[PDB]
Amino acid sequence: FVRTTAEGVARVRKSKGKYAYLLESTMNEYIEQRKPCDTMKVGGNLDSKG
Amino acid sequence: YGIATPKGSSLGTPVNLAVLKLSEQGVLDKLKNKWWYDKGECGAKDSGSK
Amino acid sequence: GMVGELVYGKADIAIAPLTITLVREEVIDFSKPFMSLGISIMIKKPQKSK
Amino acid sequence: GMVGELVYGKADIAIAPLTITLVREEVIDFSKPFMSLGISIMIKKPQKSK
Repeated sequence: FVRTTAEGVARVRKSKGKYAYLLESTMNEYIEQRKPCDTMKVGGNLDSKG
Repeated sequence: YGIATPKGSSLGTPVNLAVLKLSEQGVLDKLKNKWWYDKGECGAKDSGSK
Repeated sequence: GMVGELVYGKADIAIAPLTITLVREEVIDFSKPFMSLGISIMIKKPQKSK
Repeated sequence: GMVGELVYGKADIAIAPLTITLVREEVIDFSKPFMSLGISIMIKKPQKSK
């Protein structure tokens, strides 16, 4: 577990692909479209919310 | 999808509050997984894994 | 259908895969969505087998 | 937060990425979801085909 959401994204970028992070799809789809373009949303969603 | 109630009905708000209670308790996702994947006659999971 | 049996008093509530639209919200009270969905694609399982 | 500034009169409406939950529906009137989402997975896509 990480302290804040900013620490969760930085942990996947420095894990050489050996660590995953679970979060909401809206925040996940936005990080995929921001530099250095090193994240990717894989698979569908787990729950239904809005 | 949603549950429809007549306008001004006494069950309008109590049912709306009950739907959110089932979504957070995992009941809605449990029923979704019941009549889709549990009781599903999915043969591709056994014909494609030989 | 089911929306008519609520405005006309022939039913007290309707629990079914009823699409939440604007034209239906003006006559009925819709609850929160218990199942999110959207337009998807359906194809045949490619054997290949080519 | 934003839900507090609505029950306490410090704001008339709150337009923001606010999670529609049951504990918040009991004090506020939540509109229909304008953006469906859910828990997803984030991984660094390799970038390893050296």
